[PDB]
Amino acid sequence: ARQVTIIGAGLAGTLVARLLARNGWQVNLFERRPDPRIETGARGRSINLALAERGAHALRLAGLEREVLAEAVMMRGRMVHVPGTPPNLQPYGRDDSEVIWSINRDRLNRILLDGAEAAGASIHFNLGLDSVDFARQRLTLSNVSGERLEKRFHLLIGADGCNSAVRQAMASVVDLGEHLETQPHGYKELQITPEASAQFNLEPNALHIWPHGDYMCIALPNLDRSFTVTLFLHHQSPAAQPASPSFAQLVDGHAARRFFQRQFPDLSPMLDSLEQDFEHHPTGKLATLRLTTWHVGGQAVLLGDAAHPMVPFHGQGMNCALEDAVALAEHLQSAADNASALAAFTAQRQPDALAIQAMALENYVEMSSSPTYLLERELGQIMAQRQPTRFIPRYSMVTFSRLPYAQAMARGQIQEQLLKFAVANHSDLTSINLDAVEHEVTRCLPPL
Ligand SMILES: Cc1cc2nc3c(=O)[nH]c(=O)nc-3n(C[C@H](O)[C@H](O)[C@H](O)COP(=O)(O)OP(=O)(O)OC[C@H]3O[C@@H](n4cnc5c(N)ncnc54)[C@H](O)[C@@H]3O)c2cc1C
Ligand SMILES: Cc1ccc([C@@H](C)Oc2cc3onc(CCC(=O)O)c3cc2Cl)nn1
Repeated sequence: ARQVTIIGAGLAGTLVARLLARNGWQVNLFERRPDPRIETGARGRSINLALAERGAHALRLAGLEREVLAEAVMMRGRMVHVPGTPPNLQPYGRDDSEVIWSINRDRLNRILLDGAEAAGASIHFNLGLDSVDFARQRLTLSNVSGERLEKRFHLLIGADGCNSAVRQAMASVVDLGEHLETQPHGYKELQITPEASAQFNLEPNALHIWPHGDYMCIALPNLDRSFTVTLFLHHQSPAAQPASPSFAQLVDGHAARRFFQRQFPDLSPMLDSLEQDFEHHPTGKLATLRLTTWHVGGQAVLLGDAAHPMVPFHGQGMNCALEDAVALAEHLQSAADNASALAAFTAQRQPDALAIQAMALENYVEMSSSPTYLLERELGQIMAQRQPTRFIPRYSMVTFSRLPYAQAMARGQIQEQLLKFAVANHSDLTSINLDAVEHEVTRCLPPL
């Protein structure tokens, strides 16, 4: 039996552990955190994620989708909140087949952990990877107390997140050609209780957005009608706009309250613990990190956030990480050797990870920001109606299809250009020749 050591019992790590273990691999998974399945008296906060077709299909292949979806809230559309007007619901797709799912992170990780162990993987918690000796094929782990433990490894999988220790170790033996692109927005998690969401009639079966240009809030629902709210706001005010809102200007919870009362007036009343949440939850950082290579020969490979940290604005980090786990397990299972598997996995996945990193950066303006855009969208709907197998909105290709991200982006670019061009020098839909635009759709977009 082939042997593998996985670092990080997160989403990609636990999924790949299950897929490999059920194929008879000897799997050892090391996780720095404690086992979340060991119930304690601690009050841990609820992070929600938007699971879409790529992640759901990865779970489906692993036989875990039904279990995960049983604990997920259906989000049928995007509810845009602009003060003064009732919330506007933009359905995400054609029917209830085209939805996204709000899942609690902890519930998903419990299901994945159980799944990896049921398949035969051994999971070792409270052990963080500190260093790797590639030459000797040994690694060093430590607990929170700092006691070190050395292990031999045959194949190392870095599923250890955005700040991957495996990536750091690899960067000492190979040039990973890393390029870090900082992101000016920090984030803060806030909570809406079930009583508050019910009192203010906040729709449970939707993803909620409070656009505000350079900053915004999003809220995802929980099974108990509570919502996790994420505030995205610049860490610092830029030199050109020193008065522009930023986390630096929000000195405490009281300042956060005044900011929400002025900028998000219909949201502030739903945030009962705003002051406490603001002061006790730390401000998180966002980034895009791109690598030229994801592996060291046949010895080690990265996947998920360890390979390609991305900005959160497309809700695709988990979806991409789970899609990577399937691809990795498939390549490892069938290749001539690990070196061939890792090179083929990297060659397949890197262009797609680059595409979603670019599309996620682009999606910020689509959420938080129009006269020319409405005519483009109006023309886009007719083209999608006339040609639904050809003209598929980019959000739908990324969210509801398994088309390689690079292809979703390429078709998205053709569509965006087509619309931008077609509307240029036209006041309305009457002056636009619909059959001419449709001919360009048939000429440039093959049916899928
Ligand atoms: C609050 C929040 C909300 C998000 N919402 C969405 C969403 O709506 N949709 C979406 O698709 N994505 C979302 N994402 C992104 C998504 O969570 C990640 O892209 C995804 O978890 C990446 O999976 P992963 O397995 O690569 O890493 P992770 O799931 O982060 O797992 C990494 C694991 O490695 C462990 N680890 C780290 N360092 C070490 C070490 N040295 N030794 C041992 N173990 C280690 C960690 O403790 C963790 O268990 C969100 C992210 C956050 C933080
Ligand atoms: C660090 C951290 C915080 C919180 C998040 C998640 C909750 O943020 C998002 C999830 C999401 O799912 N789908 C979308 C796009 C929805 C749309 O265009 O209508 C989306 C956007 C964001 Cl910011 N991710 N990481």
